[PDB]
Formats: sequence, structure tokens, C-alpha cells
Amino acid sequence: QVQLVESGGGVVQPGRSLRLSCAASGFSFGSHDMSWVRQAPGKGLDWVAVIWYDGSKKYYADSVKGRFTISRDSSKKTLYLQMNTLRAEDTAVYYCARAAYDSRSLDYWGHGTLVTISSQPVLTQPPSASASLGASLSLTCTLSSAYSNYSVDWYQQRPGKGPRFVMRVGTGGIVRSKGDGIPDRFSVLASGLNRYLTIQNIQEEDESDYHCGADHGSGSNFLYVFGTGTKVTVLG
Amino acid sequence: KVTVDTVCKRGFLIQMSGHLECKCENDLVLVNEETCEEKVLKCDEKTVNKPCGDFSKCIKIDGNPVSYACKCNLGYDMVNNVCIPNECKQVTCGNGKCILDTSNPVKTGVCSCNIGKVPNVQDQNKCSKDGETKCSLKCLKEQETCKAVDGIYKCDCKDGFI
Ligand SMILES: *[C@@H]1O[C@H](CO)[C@@H](O)[C@H](O)[C@H]1NC(C)=O
Repeated sequence: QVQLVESGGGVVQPGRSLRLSCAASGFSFGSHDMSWVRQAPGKGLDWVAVIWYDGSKKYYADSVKGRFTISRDSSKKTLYLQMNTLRAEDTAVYYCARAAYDSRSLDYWGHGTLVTISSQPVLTQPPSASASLGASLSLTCTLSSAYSNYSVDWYQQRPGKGPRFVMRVGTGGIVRSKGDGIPDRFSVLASGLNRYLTIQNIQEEDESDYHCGADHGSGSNFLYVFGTGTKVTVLG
Repeated sequence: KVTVDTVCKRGFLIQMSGHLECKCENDLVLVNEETCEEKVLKCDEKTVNKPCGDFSKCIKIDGNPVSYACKCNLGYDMVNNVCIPNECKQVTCGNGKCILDTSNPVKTGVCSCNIGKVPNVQDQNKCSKDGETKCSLKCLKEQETCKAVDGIYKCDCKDGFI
């Protein structure tokens, strides 16, 4: 079914260029926004760029403004990312991510390719959380009061793997959208500025880094923000 | 599927070398294979789930804040700003158009050619071979007759039966 496969990663010297690709299969390529997201060693997710489903808009992160260029060859069903003037700051695993048909959530992710360059706050998560086997755990994601009505996305990143979409939760604790293959043990809640992801009957496979995210489309400018990620350890 | 007896709501039947389909009247758009309706000009909260083009509807996009976009229905992909079946994404036909074929165990795209052209077995069944197609449309008696215009057959009004 839905598949995203990245290509073009490798080692590059600071100052040179590199082009990444993402061959998409299993869905209507023209009906989905496509994004690039990077993750540096030991850190959380970092949104890079997005391109509109029909191709009318392109948005970029400030750290890559003027150096990276996102593109799509709608015919070949391929997403490109041209990277010029590379820096050691750009060392990361790059994922191509697909947005849902009817939401800003990144509901499908590629496995990532490694790039090594060598020669106001919206969202907040606690750095870690723990729980014993079979118990219940609630993960917290806290918004600023200026964005009290925002919906947030939750993502699960198993150790050694790339992230996957879990659920989007809005005000009132309403499930706005849900990812594929999510077990019933996972639920969401809300309270004021807080958004929660809850897990009951915790398993060893729930040991993961859970990431909070949200889109921000003010005016004619788009930005996707990520929290720091909550690393969950399962005891027992 | 669309046959010679199919009635097109606010449309009319047309014929190519390998299939029949409904074509909309005036400035209407297809909502399904046999129904034409007025298109909305702007997608917003008041026009959600209304047609905005051939096999396209306005979609509520959940976000911060909510937005609205015109997107192709399930099973269609937007190619050059035209919704076509997903199986026709990379099909090039030339003097024809790609349609969905359901005769094989898996869905495929096949070329249906303009009147006067037929699939060319020596060219991957593209519409690059000259051939004849008999009009199968059943037009009104005494008032209409089948004629080929712009590569398709359609019922045309006779002279004086305006
Ligand atoms: C949140 O902010 C204001 C509240 O007045 C509103 O215009 C905006 O659309 C709201 N967004 C969502 C996603 O609820």
C-alpha cells in the first residue's frame, strides 16, 4: 500500500551540495501535501520544508531558507530536496513525510536516509517518562496560552526506527484523526493548555520516543513545530 | 457502467473508440459518471462537500486554523489540474484518453481513442493507428443525428430542428 522510500544520502564536505529523492507509491500523489523532516543524532524532529498537493505553495524552515529547495515531479511521483551550501549543522536523518488527505497531520513517514556533513514557543514536552509493565502512562504536551485552541499530533518512534503517526487531539479531547495500526491501548485527552497521549496495559513495545507536533498557518506563512520528544522507558 | 441506454443527469452521452461517457452541459461539472452539477467557485465552510470540478469536491482540511481545498474524489489523482483515475497516472495515449479497465484481475489503464483512431498493437496499444468506429448512440428521431466532432461521437441537431 502506501510507501515512501528515500534516496540520495551520504557523506558530503561542508560547502557542497546534495539532492535527496522520495519515490511515493500507494496513494494519489497529487492529493497530498509532502514534507521533509530531519532528526539530528540524539535530538528530536525538525521540520524542513513542505510542498502543496497541487503545487501552489512552498514553505521552508528559517534554518534552511535560501539553501534548500523542495520540488515534486508529479509525473514520476517523486519528491525532491535540493540542498546547497551544506553545513555540519545539517547532519541528520532526513524523512519524507506525507500529510493526510483532510488534515495537516503527517500520517505516513519514510524510513529516512542519513546525511553526514564532515571534513515564540508553541509546544513543550517533558524530556522523559517511565512506567512499569501493565500500568498506565499519560504523556503531556503543553501549549502556550496564545495557542490555547490548537490541535496537536502525536508520533511514536520505536528505537532504531523512524516515527509513525498515532493520533491528533484537539480541544475537548476530540480525536481529530487516527493513524494506521494503532492499538486500542492508546488514547488521547485534553485539559486547558495541555494535550495528553495515554497508554494502558503498557508493553515492552511501547518503549519509544513520543513526539508532539502542530502546524501553524498564520497569514500566508506555514510552519510545523515539534516538541523535544518524551523518551519512555518500560520497567520490568 | 455507461451504456447507450444510460441517462446523463444534466448531460449527454458521447462515444470514443473504446467506451462511452457522459459530458456535461454548459458550465457544469461531473460529480459522478452520470450526474452533472454546478461547480462552486470558492471552497469554504459554506461549500464543503460541494463539487468544484470534474470528480472534485471541497474538502475541509483540519489544522491550526481549519482551511478548505478542492481535491479529487477517492480513486482519482490530479494530473495537470484534471482529475483522472489513479491507474491512468502515467498512461500516455496521444490521440485519445486513458480510461479504467476492469476486465483483467487487477485494475489497469487502457487507451480509448478519438473517432478515426484505434489502439496500435505495434505501439503499446496507443492511439496512433487509423481505424473506423461505428456510432452506437441512439439519437432522437427526426430531430437528431450522430456526428463526429472534436474526436467524439455525439447527437447533433439536424438543420432546421434547432
Ligand atoms: C483558534 O484561534 C482563533 C480563535 O478565535 C480562531 O480564529 C482559529 O481559527 C482557531 N483555530 C482552531 C484550529 O480552532
